[PDB]
Amino acid sequence: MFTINAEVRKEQGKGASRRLRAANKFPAIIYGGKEAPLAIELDHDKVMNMQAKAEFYSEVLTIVVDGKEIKVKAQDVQRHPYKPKLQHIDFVRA
Amino acid sequence: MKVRASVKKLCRNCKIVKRDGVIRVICSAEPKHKQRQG
Amino acid sequence: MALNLQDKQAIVAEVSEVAKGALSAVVADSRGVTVDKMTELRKAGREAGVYMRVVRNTLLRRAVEGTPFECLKDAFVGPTLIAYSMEHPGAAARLFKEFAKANAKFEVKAAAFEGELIPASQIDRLATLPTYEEAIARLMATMKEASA
Amino acid sequence: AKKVQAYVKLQVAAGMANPSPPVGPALGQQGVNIMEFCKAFNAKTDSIEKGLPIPVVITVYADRSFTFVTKTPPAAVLLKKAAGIKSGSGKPNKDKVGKISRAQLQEIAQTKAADMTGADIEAMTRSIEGTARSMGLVVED
RNA sequence: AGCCAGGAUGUUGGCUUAGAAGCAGCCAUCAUUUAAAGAAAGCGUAAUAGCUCACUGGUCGAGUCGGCCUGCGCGGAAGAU
Repeated sequence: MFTINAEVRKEQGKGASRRLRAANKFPAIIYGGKEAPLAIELDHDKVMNMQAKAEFYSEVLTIVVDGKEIKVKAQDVQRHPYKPKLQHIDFVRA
Repeated sequence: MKVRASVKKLCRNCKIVKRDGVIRVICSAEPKHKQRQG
Repeated sequence: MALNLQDKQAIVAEVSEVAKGALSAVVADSRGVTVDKMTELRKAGREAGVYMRVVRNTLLRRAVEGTPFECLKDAFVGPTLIAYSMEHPGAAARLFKEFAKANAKFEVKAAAFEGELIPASQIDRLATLPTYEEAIARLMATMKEASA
Repeated sequence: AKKVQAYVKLQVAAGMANPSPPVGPALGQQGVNIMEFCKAFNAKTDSIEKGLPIPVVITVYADRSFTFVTKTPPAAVLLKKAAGIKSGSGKPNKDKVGKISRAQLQEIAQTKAADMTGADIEAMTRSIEGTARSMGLVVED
């Protein structure tokens, strides 16, 4: 049971995302069901380690945001084109 | 002495040592293997 | 080395011999050859059968791992190399004697005969453990003390 | 036995200790005597068996007179004169064709129990199985 | 990491070769005594022999190993008044 920690994103866009990336974090989003899509940041290092394991993508994961466990499954992942790095993650509610 | 841009351990015995700001391969076993960076 | 389901086996046999055993000797095999242990094989072989085992275990988590249970005085006989020779069926027999006679032929050493745990001492090569079945020496003076 | 000196083991003859082509002068010349190999070795050869290879070890140093010692037969050649096929194979080790006996491979190992580390008598027979399966001889146990 | 030990057996695996015995190759890459010992990684040879190595047991008695990310530096770097 992978448990990710996350913060809700104040500012969204191109510049903001870049800034986030620079500061060892990276954006991500949750979407699925009736509930509205939730944009979050994630600490990069923690998540990269997690995603090395193939069980990360198959199993259900738990994102903690504002002290609230959302159960999601990793739908898609943007990787950096020539680095071991994550640009962005799409999580789907489960 | 081989003096190369690319100096490498060529065997188990070959050891790399920097002396006076010069990477050098010194090998106890084989004289041919001894190298210098240049 | 394995993990933890293999090292215990050695201690299991160690404790088993340490506890369920008797008089034991020592053989500091600092440079064991091939005939050194081979000569002991025959010596140990004589004693009943294969009960006088003598493995090369001198680790604190090996031969000293089974010291808390029985033979609680091998902490001083645990340094360097100490080949505990725990016995089994019988008692002391000639193990100590044989060991002394086998260690007097320059067979490596034995840490100055450290000794195991039987009486209430430490190092003491005694020869009062040899005869333990003789019962025909009391039938030699009966046909010579009758005429006179 | 605790110390050794020189030793040149070689399958010699017990019937008549006087070879030439096989051994002869090559059995002893570095201080060894070939005249003391047919007056003592034969003495302890007419009280057992003579005819099959008998490896011998001469305890010669530099004091001329030496001390002839005995030995034992090979366990690998014990499945030739006390089993079946003498060769023990015949074709390249790839197709098992050899065999042994379930009633044997136990009393044939008791004869050479003076060179077995196996404390137990049945423990020495366990090593025979591996020596009797060198090529893969399948026994009918 | 050094230091002390072993580093066996079937076995010198067979061939083709002049010879081939771990080490010319070509090929199988197995089993034994098991603590562990490659039908053998290097040296060595007429080839054996011999000298190392792999792994493993002891001594010792705390950290150690080599990838990833990035900062700054080193070599690569020879021209004419």
